[PDB]
Amino acid sequence: KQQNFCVVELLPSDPEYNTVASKFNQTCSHFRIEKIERIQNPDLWNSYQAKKKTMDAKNGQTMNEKQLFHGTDAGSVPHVNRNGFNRSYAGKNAVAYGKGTYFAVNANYSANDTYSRPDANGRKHVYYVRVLTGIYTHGNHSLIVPPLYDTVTDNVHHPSLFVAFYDYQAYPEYLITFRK
Ligand SMILES: Cc1cccc2c(=O)[nH]c(CS[C@H]3CC[C@H](O)CC3)nc12
Repeated sequence: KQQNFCVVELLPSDPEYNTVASKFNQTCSHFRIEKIERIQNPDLWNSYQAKKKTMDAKNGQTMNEKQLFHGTDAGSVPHVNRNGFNRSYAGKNAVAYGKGTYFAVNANYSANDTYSRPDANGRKHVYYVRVLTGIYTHGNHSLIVPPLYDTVTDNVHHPSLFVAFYDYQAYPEYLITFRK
């Protein structure tokens, strides 16, 4: 009924393409990028920005937003484009640092075939996501919510991973379609 969306392909000549490709290529330059798409979900965006506003108000100097990677299967792409990373989708993720959605600092982490499952045509899907990491601590497998902390990480001093527990904590801004 809501969180309708549009999928807008970036021209390789679009500055936004150059920018996403760069971050991706820090760790995944051995992959070939077929396409980069912007997900335009105004309802999902506005919800994310409301959440951001409240967090920015409470965490003081903290830079609350990171751009992180999320590998998924072709079949979850329409679900994530509409709903973002909601509670039912969290159920589908691993549970190492809690029951939420997992995002990687580095693309190579997400580019694994366990996360970005190659589809029937060998294409893999990694979103480049705005995540409200805010104030985070070390996570563990029992958590259904953060212990509140905004997110949890594998390593507070040197994060590789973040887990978000709340709806509207992440915006799936870009979808990278690639192959081996
Ligand atoms: C646990 C974890 C650690 C690090 C990175 C990721 C990441 O990048 N992606 C994912 C979702 S994996 C996806 C879930 C839906 C299913 O149907 C297809 C597989 N998890 C991650």
